[PDB]
Amino acid sequence: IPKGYMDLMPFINKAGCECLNESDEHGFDNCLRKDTTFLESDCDEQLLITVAFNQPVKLYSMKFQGPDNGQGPKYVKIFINLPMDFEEAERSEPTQALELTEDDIKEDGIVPLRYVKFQNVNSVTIFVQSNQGEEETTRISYFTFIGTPVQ
Amino acid sequence: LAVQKVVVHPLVLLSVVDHFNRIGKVGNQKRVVGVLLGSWQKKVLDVSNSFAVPFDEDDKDDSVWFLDHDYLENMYGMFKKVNARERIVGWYHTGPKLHKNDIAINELMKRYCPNSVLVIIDVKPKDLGLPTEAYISVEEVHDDGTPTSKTFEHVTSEI
Amino acid sequence: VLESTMVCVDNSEYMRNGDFLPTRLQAQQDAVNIVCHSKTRSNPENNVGLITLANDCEVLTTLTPDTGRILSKLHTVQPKGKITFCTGIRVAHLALKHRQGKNHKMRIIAFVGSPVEDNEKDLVKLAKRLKKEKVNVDIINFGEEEVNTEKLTAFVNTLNGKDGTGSHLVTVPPGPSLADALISSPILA
Amino acid sequence: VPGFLQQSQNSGPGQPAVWHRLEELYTKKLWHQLTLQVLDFVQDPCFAQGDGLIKLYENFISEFEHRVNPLSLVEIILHVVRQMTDPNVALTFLEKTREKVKSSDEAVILCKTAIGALKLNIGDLQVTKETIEDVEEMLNNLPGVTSVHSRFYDLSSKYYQTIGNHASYYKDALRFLGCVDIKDLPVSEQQERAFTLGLAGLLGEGVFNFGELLMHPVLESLRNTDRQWLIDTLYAFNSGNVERFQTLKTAWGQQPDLAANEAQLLRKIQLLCLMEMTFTRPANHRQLTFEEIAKSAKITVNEVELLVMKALSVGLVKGSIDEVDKRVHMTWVQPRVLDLQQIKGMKDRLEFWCTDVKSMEMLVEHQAHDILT
Repeated sequence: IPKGYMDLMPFINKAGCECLNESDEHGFDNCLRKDTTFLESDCDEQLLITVAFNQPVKLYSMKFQGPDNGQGPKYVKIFINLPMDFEEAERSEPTQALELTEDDIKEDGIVPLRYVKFQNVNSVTIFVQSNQGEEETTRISYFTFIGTPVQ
Repeated sequence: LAVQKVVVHPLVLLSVVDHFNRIGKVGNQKRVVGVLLGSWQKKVLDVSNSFAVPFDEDDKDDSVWFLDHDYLENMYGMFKKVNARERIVGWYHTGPKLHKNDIAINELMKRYCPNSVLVIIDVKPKDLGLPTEAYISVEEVHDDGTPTSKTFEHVTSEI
Repeated sequence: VLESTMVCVDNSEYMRNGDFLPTRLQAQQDAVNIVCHSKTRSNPENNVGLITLANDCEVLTTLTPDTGRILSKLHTVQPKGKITFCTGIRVAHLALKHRQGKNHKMRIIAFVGSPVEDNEKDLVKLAKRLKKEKVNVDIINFGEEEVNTEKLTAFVNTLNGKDGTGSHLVTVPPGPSLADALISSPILA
Repeated sequence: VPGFLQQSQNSGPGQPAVWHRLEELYTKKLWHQLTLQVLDFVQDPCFAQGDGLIKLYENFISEFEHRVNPLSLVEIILHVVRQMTDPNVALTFLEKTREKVKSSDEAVILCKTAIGALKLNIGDLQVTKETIEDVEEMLNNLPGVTSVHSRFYDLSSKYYQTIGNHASYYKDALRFLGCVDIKDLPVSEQQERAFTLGLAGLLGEGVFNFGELLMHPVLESLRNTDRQWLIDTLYAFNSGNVERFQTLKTAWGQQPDLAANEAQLLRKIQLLCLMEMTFTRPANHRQLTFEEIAKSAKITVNEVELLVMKALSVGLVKGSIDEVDKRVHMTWVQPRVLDLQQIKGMKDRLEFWCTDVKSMEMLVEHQAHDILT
C-alpha cells in the first residue's frame, strides 16, 4: 500500500457488501480475498459491485485486479454514496470513470483515484461496463480500496 | 371548481429542487414525487411546505409505480406536530410535463386529501413561465357518449 | 437472515373457491400469518410488507417491523378481478428497492392462486432482471398448478439458475390447508 | 340435494359429458371456475327454450349462491328469468334476487336494470322512471365504466323511445355505443341502432351538433344500406341545406317518425341553415340581409325575424337584428366540427398571428431597449 494510506478492506462491512449479477460458484466473499478465487458473473460480463463502509472513509487508490485471460475489467465506473439498476450505469455520471488497462488489472497494478471526489464515502458501487477480451463473463481479484478513514 | 388559485411558497420550490438534486443524484434523473402541505383560505390554496416520499416507476410501463404511503403518514404526523395548521393539500412531481400515471397517483393521494391538488414544479429554469402548474382531478363528462373519465383540470398558480 | 420481504397476496376471483379449506382467500390469510411471523423470529430487524395481485396491483403496506398491521390489511382484502403476475413482482420489486435499510436482502413471497396469462418470454425476461438485482421471490404454486407448473418452472429455473437455492417453487397439491405445507417448505427453513 | 346433477349425469337435458365436467368442479369445490362453465351452459344452444333450466336454479345454483361473485350471480339469473314468462312472479324472483346481491353495488344495478326491462314490457312507465331515476343516481357513484353500464343505457334508451323523448334518447343511446365495443355487436343490431340514433338527432330538441354524430362509427354501417338516405339527410342538416332536405323528402317522408314531425324538422334545418350562413361568411361581412336568410332557408322575409329569435334564444348564434335595414348583425356562431383541410387553414391564420405578435415583441424590445429591465 502507498505510504500514509492503508488497505481499507478490513474497514468495510463484509456482512453488508452486496453484489449484483454474481455467479454462485465464485462470489463477493471470494472477491475480497487475496487468493485465486474470483467473482465471475452469470447474466453477462457486465456486473455491478456494491460496497458499504462501516465508517466514513476516503479512497485514495484501488486495486481492482482481474486475470489476464481477457476476463479482467476494461471499463470501471465508480459511484459514491447513491441514495443502480444496470440501466443507470448505461446513462449516468460516474464519480471517476476508469479504463482499467492491462497494467492496471494485473496482480501488481494499482489504479489512481481522484482523491478530490473520494473524501466522504460511506458506500461505494463499482460497475464493470466492459472487459478486455470481449468475453461472455468477467473475473475479479482482491478488489480493495486504499485510503484513510475520515475520522 | 373546488380550487380557484394555488399559491406556492418559495420554501416549496427550494424543497422540491433540493428533493430533485438529492434523489436525482448520481443514481438517476427521473421525476421525484413528494407530498404538499398547506392551508385553505376561502377558495385559494396556500401550499407552504412539502416533504419527499419514496417513489419509483417503470420507464416503459406506466401502470407499474410505487409510492411509500406509510412513509407519507409517518412524516405527516411528524410535520403535524410542528405545525398543526398545515395539512396535506396534494402532491408534487418535477416531471417537465404530466404523465399518464398521475391520475392513478392522485387517487392514492385523494385518500389523504379529497380535493388533492397536483403541482408540477419544473426544476429546470424555464425562461418565461412560472415553474408551477397546478392541476385538480375532475370527472369529464363527454357529450360524444364516451364514458366519463378522470382528468386533470388546470388551476391558475401563483408564487 | 437480515432480509426484507414482501408478500404478493392474491385477491382474484378464484380465491373464493373452497378448494383449500375453507376458502382460498381464508387459506392464504392463515398462510400469510405464518410466513410473516416466521420472518420476524428469524431476525427482529426483518421487514415485511403486503402487496396485492388484483386487476391492478396495490401496495397495501410497505416494509415495516410489525406483524399485526399485515394481518390487519389482509382482513379487508376481498376477492375481485384477475391476477396480474407480471406487474405485481415489479411493483413489489420497486418497494424492495426503497427499503428502510439497504443492508437487508431482497425477498418476495408470491401467492399465485390464478393462472399467469402471458407468454413464457415475458416470465423469462422478468427473472433475469430479478437475478441481476439479486432479488429472490419464493412462489407458492397452489390453485391452478395443473397449468402453472411450466410457466413458473421457467421463472425459478432462470432466476435460481444452476445451484441457486435462492427462490423455491413450492407447489402444494389441494388438501386440508396450504399453510400446513409451509412449515415443511424450504421457504421458512 | 345434488341428485339433480346425478339425475342429469345419465339422462339429462344437456350433454351428459357436460354435466360430468360440472360435477367434477363441485367435488373439487372450484366455486368460481364452475360459474364460467355454468355461464357457458346457461346459454345452452340446445335446450335454452326448454323449461328444464328453471329447476337448475333451486336444485343447483341456489345451494352455492352464498359464495359466488354477486355480479356473476346476477346475469346468470337474467337468462334463468328469460326461460320463465310469467311477468308478476318474475318480479318477486328479482326482488329476492335483488336482496341477496347487496354487497356488490354493480350487482344491484344489474338487478334493477333487469326489473326495468321486464316492467317496460308491461307498460308501467311511471314506476320505470322511479327505478330509472334511482339506478342512474347510483351508477354515477360507481367509478369508471363497467359491464352493467351498457345494459342500463339500453334500457334507458328503450324507455325514452316509448315516451317519445328523442332528445334524451339521443343522449342515452350515445352512452350505449360508448360503453361497448362497436365490432362485437351484430351488423343487424349495428344498422338498426345507428338509424334510430340518427333519427333521434333530427327529432331531438336542442340536438344541433350534427358534425359529431356524422363521425360516429356506428353510422358507417349504413353506407351501402338502403337506409343511406338518413346519412344523406344528416349531411343536409349538418350543412344547413334545406334545399337538399326538401329534395330528399321522397326518402325521409316514408319513415313514419320523421314524416309525422316534418314541421319540427323543417324548423331545425332552418336554424342550422342560419348557422351555416354565419359560419361561412367572414367576420368582416357577418351582416346578413333578410333576403339572404329568406332565400337560403326557404322562408318568407316576414318569417326571418322569428327564425333568428329561436337561434338567438337557444344560443345557436349570437348577434342582433336590424329590422329597419332588414339586416342581422351576427357576432358569434356555435363552434362546429372542422375537416383536416379547415384545420390547416386555421393553423395558417396562427402563422400570421404569431408573426404579428413576434413583430411587436421585437419592436418594443428594440425601441425600449434602454429602459428594459
